[PDB]
Amino acid sequence: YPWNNRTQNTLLLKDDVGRSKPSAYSLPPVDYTYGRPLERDE
Amino acid sequence: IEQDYMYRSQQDSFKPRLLPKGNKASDLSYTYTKQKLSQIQQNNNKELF
Amino acid sequence: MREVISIHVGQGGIQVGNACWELFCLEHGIQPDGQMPSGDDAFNTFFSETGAGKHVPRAVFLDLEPTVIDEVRTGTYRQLFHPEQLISGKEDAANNFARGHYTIGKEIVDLCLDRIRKLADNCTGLQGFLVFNSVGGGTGSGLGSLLLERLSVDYGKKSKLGFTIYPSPQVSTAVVEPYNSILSTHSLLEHTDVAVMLDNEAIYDICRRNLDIERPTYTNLNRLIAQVISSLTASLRFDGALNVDITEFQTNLVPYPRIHFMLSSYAPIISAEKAYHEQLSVAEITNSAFEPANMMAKCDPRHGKYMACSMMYRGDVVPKDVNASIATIKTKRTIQFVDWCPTGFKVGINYQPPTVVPGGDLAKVMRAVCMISNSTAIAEVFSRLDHKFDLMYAKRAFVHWYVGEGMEEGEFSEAREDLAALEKDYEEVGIET
Amino acid sequence: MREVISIHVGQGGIQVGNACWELFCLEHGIQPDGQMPSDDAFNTFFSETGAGKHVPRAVFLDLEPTVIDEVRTGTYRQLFHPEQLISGKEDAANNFARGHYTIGKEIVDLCLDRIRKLADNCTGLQGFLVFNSVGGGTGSGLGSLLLERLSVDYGKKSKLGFTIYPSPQVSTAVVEPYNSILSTHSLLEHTDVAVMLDNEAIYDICRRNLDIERPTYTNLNRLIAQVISSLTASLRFDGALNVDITEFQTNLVPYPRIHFMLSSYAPIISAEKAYHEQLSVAEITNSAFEPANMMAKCDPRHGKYMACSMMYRGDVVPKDVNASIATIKTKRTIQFVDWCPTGFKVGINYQPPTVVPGGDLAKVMRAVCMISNSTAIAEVFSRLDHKFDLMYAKRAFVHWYVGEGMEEGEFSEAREDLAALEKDYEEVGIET
Amino acid sequence: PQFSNASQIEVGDRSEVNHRRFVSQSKNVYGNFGKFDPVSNPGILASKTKWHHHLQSK
Amino acid sequence: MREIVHIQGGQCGNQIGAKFWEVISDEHGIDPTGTYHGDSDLQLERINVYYNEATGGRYVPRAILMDLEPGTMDSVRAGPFGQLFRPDNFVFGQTGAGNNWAKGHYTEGAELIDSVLDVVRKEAEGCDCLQGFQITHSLGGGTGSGMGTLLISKVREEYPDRIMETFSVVPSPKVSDTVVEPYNATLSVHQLVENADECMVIDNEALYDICFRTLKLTTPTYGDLNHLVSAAMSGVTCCLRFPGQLNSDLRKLAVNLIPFPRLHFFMIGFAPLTSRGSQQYRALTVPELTQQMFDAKNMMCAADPRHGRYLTASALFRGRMSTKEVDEQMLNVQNKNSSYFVEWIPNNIKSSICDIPPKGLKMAVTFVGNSTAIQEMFKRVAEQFTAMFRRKAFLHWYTGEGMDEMEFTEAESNMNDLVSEYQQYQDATA
Amino acid sequence: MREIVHIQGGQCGNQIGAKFWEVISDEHGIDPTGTYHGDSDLQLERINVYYNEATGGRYVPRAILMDLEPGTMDSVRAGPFGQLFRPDNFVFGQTGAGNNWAKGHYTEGAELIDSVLDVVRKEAEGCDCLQGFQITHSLGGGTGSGMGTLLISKVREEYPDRIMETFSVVPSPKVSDTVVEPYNATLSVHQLVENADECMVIDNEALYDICFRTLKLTTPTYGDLNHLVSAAMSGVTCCLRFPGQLNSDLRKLAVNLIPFPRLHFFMIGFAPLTSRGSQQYRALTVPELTQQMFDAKNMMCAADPRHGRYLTASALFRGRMSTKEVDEQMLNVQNKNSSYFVEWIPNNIKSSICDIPPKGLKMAVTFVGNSTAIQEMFKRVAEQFTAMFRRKAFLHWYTGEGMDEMEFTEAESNMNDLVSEYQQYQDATA
Ligand SMILES: Nc1nc2c(ncn2[C@@H]2O[C@H](COP(=O)(O)OP(=O)(O)OP(=O)(O)O)[C@@H](O)[C@H]2O)c(=O)[nH]1
Ligand SMILES: Nc1nc2c(ncn2[C@@H]2O[C@H](COP(=O)(O)OP(=O)(O)OP(=O)(O)O)[C@@H](O)[C@H]2O)c(=O)[nH]1
Ligand SMILES: Nc1nc2c(ncn2[C@@H]2O[C@H](COP(=O)(O)OP(=O)(O)O)[C@@H](O)[C@H]2O)c(=O)[nH]1
Ligand SMILES: Nc1nc2c(ncn2[C@@H]2O[C@H](COP(=O)(O)OP(=O)(O)O)[C@@H](O)[C@H]2O)c(=O)[nH]1
Ligand SMILES: [Mg+2]
Ligand SMILES: [Mg+2]
Repeated sequence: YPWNNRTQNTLLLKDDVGRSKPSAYSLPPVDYTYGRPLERDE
Repeated sequence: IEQDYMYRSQQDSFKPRLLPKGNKASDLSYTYTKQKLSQIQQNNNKELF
Repeated sequence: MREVISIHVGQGGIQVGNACWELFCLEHGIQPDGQMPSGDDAFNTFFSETGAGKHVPRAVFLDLEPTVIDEVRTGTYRQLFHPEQLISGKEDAANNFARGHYTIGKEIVDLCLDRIRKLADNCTGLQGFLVFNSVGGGTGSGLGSLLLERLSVDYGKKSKLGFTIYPSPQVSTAVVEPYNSILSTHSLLEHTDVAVMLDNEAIYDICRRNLDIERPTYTNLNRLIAQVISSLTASLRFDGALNVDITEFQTNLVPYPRIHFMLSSYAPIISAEKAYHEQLSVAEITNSAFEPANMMAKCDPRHGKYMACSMMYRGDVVPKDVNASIATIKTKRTIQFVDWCPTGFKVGINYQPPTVVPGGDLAKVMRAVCMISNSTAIAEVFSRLDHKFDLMYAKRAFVHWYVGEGMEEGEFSEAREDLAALEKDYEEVGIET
Repeated sequence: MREVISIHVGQGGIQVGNACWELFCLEHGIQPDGQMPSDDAFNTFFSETGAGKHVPRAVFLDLEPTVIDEVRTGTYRQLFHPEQLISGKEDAANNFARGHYTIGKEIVDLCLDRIRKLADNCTGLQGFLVFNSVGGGTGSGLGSLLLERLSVDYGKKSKLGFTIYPSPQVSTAVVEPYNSILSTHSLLEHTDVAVMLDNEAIYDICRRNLDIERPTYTNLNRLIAQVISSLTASLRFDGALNVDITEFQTNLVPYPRIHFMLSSYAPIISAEKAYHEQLSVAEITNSAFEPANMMAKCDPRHGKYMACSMMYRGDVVPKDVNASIATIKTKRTIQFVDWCPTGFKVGINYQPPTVVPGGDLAKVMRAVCMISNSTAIAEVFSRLDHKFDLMYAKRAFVHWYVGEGMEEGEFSEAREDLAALEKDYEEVGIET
Repeated sequence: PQFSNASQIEVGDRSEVNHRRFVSQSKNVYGNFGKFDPVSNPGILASKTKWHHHLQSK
Repeated sequence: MREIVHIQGGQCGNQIGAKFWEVISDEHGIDPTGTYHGDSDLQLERINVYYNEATGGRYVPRAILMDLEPGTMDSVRAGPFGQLFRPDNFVFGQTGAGNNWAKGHYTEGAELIDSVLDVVRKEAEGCDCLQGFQITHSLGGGTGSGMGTLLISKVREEYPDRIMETFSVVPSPKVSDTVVEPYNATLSVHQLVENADECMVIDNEALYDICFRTLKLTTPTYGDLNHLVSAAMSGVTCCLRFPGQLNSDLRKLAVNLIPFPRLHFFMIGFAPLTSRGSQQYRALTVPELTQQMFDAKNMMCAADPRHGRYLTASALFRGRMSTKEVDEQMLNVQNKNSSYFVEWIPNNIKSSICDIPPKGLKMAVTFVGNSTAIQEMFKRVAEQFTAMFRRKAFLHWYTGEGMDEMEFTEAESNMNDLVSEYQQYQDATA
Repeated sequence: MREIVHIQGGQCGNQIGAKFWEVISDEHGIDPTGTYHGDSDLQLERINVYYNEATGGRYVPRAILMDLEPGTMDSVRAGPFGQLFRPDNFVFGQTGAGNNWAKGHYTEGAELIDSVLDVVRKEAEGCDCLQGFQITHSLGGGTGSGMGTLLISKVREEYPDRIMETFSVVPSPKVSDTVVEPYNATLSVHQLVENADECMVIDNEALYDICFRTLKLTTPTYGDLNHLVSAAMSGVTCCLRFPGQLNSDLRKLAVNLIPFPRLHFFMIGFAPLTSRGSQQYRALTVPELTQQMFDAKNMMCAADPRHGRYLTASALFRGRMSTKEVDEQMLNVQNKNSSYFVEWIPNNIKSSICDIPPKGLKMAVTFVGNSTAIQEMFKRVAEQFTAMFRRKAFLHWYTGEGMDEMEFTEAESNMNDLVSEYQQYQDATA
């Protein structure tokens, strides 16, 4: 799998071009609620 | 270049099978022993003529 | 019953409007074909019911070179628009202000204003107009100026909002942009209630730093602009604790009739990687909204005082946290306001969370801030464009092609003196009593 | 409500930071991904992501990306925020001029931006930690620049300098006296308190107590991390006698100039198989003041003591503490200066030290970490002064410093600064 | 005659299998944490840590 | 809508036109029979730019072929793609030119031009919305150098507002294939300088040098050279026929390129150009595209731009790449070669992007430049002119057909002028 | 990141590079076709230091081959690993230099160097952040000894800040292949002393002694010597490409090895060197490695390092080990050989470590020592030069190509000044 710019080993090996970055760590799947919720006063 | 890399990668992805069962006298004697131990009972079952 | 008419003229205007309408249709739920998916009545700001089923956007597309018009008509949005309002010319003005303002634009502004009148007749509670064009293009500048001067006498007191992209100091595509820019600013200095600063290198640095994109194209820039516009205009179509309409923009951002040029900012702008690790609280997000690198224009606010700042919070922001954050900004010393303005902050709140296009680069965030600031430091762009104009006009380069179109020699001189008047007005306002 | 930020600069700083942070995550139970599997003390060193993991309050600065991407590819990639691992371009290559006037200014501004948008998050700043090895170019230069900037950016906020000073005779560098003296001149008046952490003393400790003939830098960093954890456990754990970071520099610093202390830790016990013992409080505190047990190669018996503060962790009893102190002050081998009738500060913490699995230390129910200000510290300054004088006698290696934006006079200023420091140390210890 | 350079010093002894060649010491010491069940027996802990150190060395 | 007609005359111009039409047909996927067998729908959206529709679905070029001899016509007719042209557009005389500018432009040209003017005005009336004209000709011959400028003037008086470009092959002393270059060349350029809107100059010596060193061809041929120049000229109208991020048509190029009315001579170039072997080891990136296109090696003329300062430069990139990377590459190169650019015009580089790369290539750039370098060619040709004119050699032939030396004197005076006020801006400072 | 570009010239440098690229490709898992076939991920993060990316994923060296005889080029291309090089990087003359330093430095070298300057500037601009240049050559030749030194002079002129290092195969008198060696060696060293930031000398006599003694191989060859030098030259850049406890790049080595700006000549060695029929036993622990280090007869130079006092030393260990044995052994060497180390620079040894051992070894080391011993080689070279120069033998060709006795007399005066000022530091006391 680890040939040149297809798969993930590290950022140097990913070596992205064009539009964006390939995701690295795990990331939440699609539509996670990022950051704190708020407005609890009970 | 791309096809050669595909071939090399798909071949490198396959290796880790050892499963040692060298078997000449070990398996010959195993067959003999299992045959004896199994067919003793089948000898002591037969309906007499 | 609130509605606004949007005009996209020029290549930059059309390309920005494409992303703008993608964002609006996705935000309101309408499919590209226009049909309602399998009422709330919140689309009246930007769409009009056809009577049964689909909806029609309140936009007019105009340009003299039909490439982008053909692209739109062959794209996935063939069914959305009104096949008659997408007016396309025959030959492009070729970055010549006189060609667009005197030669070919004259027989197109007639049908353009006819379409505007037709839309306004259907409109009932019309709030105003949005105009989208680039200043570094001759046709864009000339036809924008002609259309605005026509509207100023056809309608009069109705508000106009100008989203014009001024050239950057170092990075630019043409060779004659400054001539067009100075002529267009001469034309629009006294015709629009507001103007926004949207130079390209600022958003380039923005996307290289925060989004950390390496070679983004115009699509990302237009998407960011669309995000800004949607954040600005969500208050007219969504319920909020602090409802704000367009009338409370020039009310609070125009201290004197001449001073009406602002610069914008938006936050947060974070990919999925870095927002997974960071707080996204109101205080920090508004602190980042004011830092020297997130403005939409290349200006140094530490080189001038502030006049008026208005920001809209969109999401679930709490007014108490807003007030605490504003107090912290006041106690901050690196930011200073003009003496005759004790309070200059206009905060707005909306409950509707930000929306993200699928396949985009932005991450879904439950708080957002759109900031519009008028400050004394904006004079630097006028100074640099004036200096560049003097550099070319020293030996009258490229003048004769404008002259041969019918153009007279003196408008360069009077635009120069008008820009001098504008800069001296800014300097006189910026002084302490 | 109490937060502290640590700054790591230099290769040695990064390596020691790796060890200290793995120690903290082990101690708090945060599995290296950050997510807690299956309180509120972690707020001292970590910040909640909101739902799930935690983020350390540290920034890593280094001009050579080798250590940085080693960290980013190691097993601890999951932990840190991707944009706080700030990597420069050119390592200073043991050149103070490069790290302080040449290429450090293009990174110090971004570092200060990171500092501000980290500190604004917190509210209860007692102070900051700084890790650096003075025997290097980039670490020393960037640390000095950062301290000089922060002294005016924040002012009264506390700073803790855990510098790595050169060893008395072993060395991996050859031009390290120059950067050491320059950084000492910079740091004399820019930090609140600093510690001595020379490598030779720790080498002696690990060969003597651990009975290991194969120690490397990993053991060094693990011992230093244990020292840091013992120092900082009082901020996040209940103890019979709590102590704050602000309770340190108002007690160990008699005069503003003298703020360089030296540490010790006990009992450092190997895990071979034995029962060892129960490690009585009296005997462990006796071992703590053993001159050869000191974490720095400074002989206390050659000088006088100004102050001593020790912290016990475990199930230590104050009566045992006081009896042990009575015995130590009864002992004649160590003496105090006349104008200090008492010089002891004591801290107690209920939390026993945490043992790192796969490490060298074994689990123990008592431990003590001691930090002392003593007069005999002047010897290392004197020997480094002779070190630098032998080199500057004929202006060796001076020319590349001169040609990289450095003027020539400042060596004399550093020399006279060390002269003033040694004279102050000599005169403070004189009998009234 | 053999053409060109045709070196044969062979500085590497070769034919050894050092499968633990590219293992970084920093990572392998700082993040192994293998086995070590929560047993309170000093002898058991000592045996396990001795075996762990032997593996780290080899 | 948005179309340009093509007229070719003389041997060299006819060959340029034939190879250009073959290249365009291959690019748009049209077989020699005139039927369409392309794949992309976008390949046919603006087929009307260069072609006209006929009964049955066939496409025909809007080209006109003219000369005084039928050898070129019936040579190109039997060649590949030779049946595209409508036969009624072939106009040819029978007297020949004799490489005599006066004889071509005065004795037979006046009587012959009626048919070609009629057919070109018919095409201009028939076309939807004409923008300009394009003419391919050589300055070293008689027939081309005469009737080219003749048709230029004749088109001009009734189209003063439409734009017009001439791909003119200039003669050079290293490669001289005739003995009467200076006379006819200066006579033609005398009227080109006052009537032409754009003129791109091409040098055979430069073509030979580029195909020898960069291309590393063993046996270069006229067909190969014609293909090179055809590709270079086809690259100009990339965004005019295909969509692009930053559209820039011919009039946009004109307005961005012309600072003064009489300065409309340009040098062009194409990239990437790789040899047979090195292309295997090569990669494709915008930095190396920019480096190759800004190499004075890649220029199509013997003039060396390192000996002068650029007035205006332009680059038509084609393929899918982001705008900024290109644009700050232009910024960096302008900063690095600031002394080689005119100082009182900031940001004198034009960038345009088209989204349809050439067939077989991922991306390609066409460079156009107007710089003080071309004064060397004018000085050289003027020196040859005055050397040949001092002894009045070859002059009696011209003078025997109603010619006289006075307009020769004004032609040389105008050339000396052009040189003087073209060097004037080189040392001009703000 | 912080890559270094390779430039080699002359037959000596060409053969040196032919084996350097072999060793580097073997270390990094690259075949003759530029195809990666490694196993670990650590082989690729820093591969950009020596290689550039091409389409399809191939890595190609950033090496520039320069010479005057095409024979070396087509000999080295036909060999293995010759396809890695880009043909555009080959630059060679057609007339040769004939071991004439004057002809190579004044007549033909200046004429030819323009193209190689263009290509080296192209590479230096292409690289993201230039770290330095590294050169390999010999002073026993003419073309190398001239054009190298000229190239160093000029590239230092353009890049006065970036570090640079050169390796010099200096001639030896006992085994000498030219009577012109003193002349061109003196001229080239005079040129190099004020230009090269680092210079590292190699002696074929010492190489022969090593391969005869410690390898116990009966028949050495130039390939074998090139392999030895390539191993040493690969060892120096270990931690620059691979992680370790204490990374120490070329700039670090330069800072720590040179006391005074005019003293930048180095002698080196490698360890361990075992016999070909080495029995399988034990392992190379630190004590024997550091003893074989400081065996003075292990050095790759004919100079006897115990004849003088070491100004400084440097060790690059390769493999996984602790630093305690490192520094204690270095102090032990210091204390046992305190006579060989000058006293006013106490603790004068660089220690650096890399975690990835050489292929087929568990532990290895490269030693680079700056010692007062090289003065004898300079003394003998100067003696031979003045003996040959007193009666002006072979001088007339050197005078026939534009220069005179002034250059020779100033060069020998500078050489004597260098030797004298190098010797006063030997007997200087603290
Ligand atoms: N933000 C943004 N600006 C653009 C985009 N495309 C073009 N521009 C700007 O538009 C300016 C020039 O105008 P054009 O886009 O070419 O179109 P125009 O203003 O109508 O003028 P013409 O080209 O003659 O049609 C350039 O300086 C660009 O900065 C885009 O996609 N996004
Ligand atoms: N305690 C400890 N000190 C170390 C370690 N590694 C290096 N050092 C110290 O670091 C000093 C040399 O500096 P470097 O390790 O190169 O890092 P630096 O201080 O930033 O210097 P640079 O090379 O410029 O990066 C040595 O004198 C050591 O004392 C380590 O692992 N543990
Ligand atoms: N590229 C190219 N150039 C040509 C060709 N035929 C002639 N030429 C050029 O035209 C020049 C001679 O021009 P000439 O034939 O007298 O022009 P004419 O009188 O208009 O036909 C020579 O210098 C050639 O370089 C051709 O097929 N291809
Ligand atoms: N170690 C080594 N020395 C070499 C090699 N080739 C040539 N030499 C030495 O270089 C000297 C001759 O140099 P020369 O070929 O004239 O250099 P040039 O003129 O630049 O090609 C001889 O004394 C050889 O000892 C080689 O491959 N390895
Ligand atoms: Mg346009
Ligand atoms: Mg370092």
